[PDB]
Amino acid sequence: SRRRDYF
Amino acid sequence: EKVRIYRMDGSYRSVELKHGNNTTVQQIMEGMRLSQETQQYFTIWICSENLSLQLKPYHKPLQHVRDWPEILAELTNLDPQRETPQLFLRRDVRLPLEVEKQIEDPLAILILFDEARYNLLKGFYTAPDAKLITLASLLLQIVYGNYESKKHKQGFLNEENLKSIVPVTKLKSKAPHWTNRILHEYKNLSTSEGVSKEMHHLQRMFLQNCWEIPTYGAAFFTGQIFTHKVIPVYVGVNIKGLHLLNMETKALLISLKYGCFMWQLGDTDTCFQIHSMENKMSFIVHTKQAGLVVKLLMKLNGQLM
Repeated sequence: SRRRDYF
Repeated sequence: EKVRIYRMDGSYRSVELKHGNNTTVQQIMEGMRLSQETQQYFTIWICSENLSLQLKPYHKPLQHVRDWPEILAELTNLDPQRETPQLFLRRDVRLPLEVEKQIEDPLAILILFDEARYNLLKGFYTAPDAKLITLASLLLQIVYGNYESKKHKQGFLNEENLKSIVPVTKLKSKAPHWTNRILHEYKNLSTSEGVSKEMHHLQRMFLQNCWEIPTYGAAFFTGQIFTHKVIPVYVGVNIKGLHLLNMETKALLISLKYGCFMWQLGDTDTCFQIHSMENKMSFIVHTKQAGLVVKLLMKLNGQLM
């Protein structure tokens, strides 16, 4: 959703 | 109140958190002394010894620091207790080569260089000897100033100077044979009343020589291929495409430009498949960073045409 999408 | 932000040479700057452990990456950038031209080249990463993750401008570094064991558990097969995360200033992996190629900002050149140098020296750059000999000669001038004959002329090129100008992976067997050409070219930088003295011209010349290395600017991920026979790999992913290194040696196993390969999601989220366009062979990479790699490949390939 947000806190785990890096890069 | 405050938090360490490292550069890839290992130095660090202290910053004030406007909203405490709620402070974002974007805020932190502005928190330091930096314009949106300067901020075009890098952002914050969080890395421990075995995982490096580029942060979004709206993430909250310190909570990722707090949440690292489960991040590790989500993303790797490491023991959580053996990694400590730190915040780093590092190159934006989205940064197009073309845009970087116009860089004139002293500060950005420096951040980018310290990172390039780290990569060079650890062995993540494969390049021919000539290229490596050039970079070494630039490192000499940068670190030790003008060539001066009294000290050098060979005898002052001891494996411990060397250690700091050539990749660690070439240093015991290849580079002892390069020592003459390294000094020759070093003499020409110092002797060159045409090539500029200044600290940022040398650093920039350094980056220039790196721009063509296939893996330049890649973010690395760890993984494994089953040829009972398991090859531990770094998966490199950059503005140019997909690269596999041997984790032990750093030997480049394959390099593929966007367009000359396609990727498929694994059956599970812990692997992906790569099909060669020309070689007409396939391989699977296992790593719990599969989702990361695959999104970075979609995003970086899309940055083309």
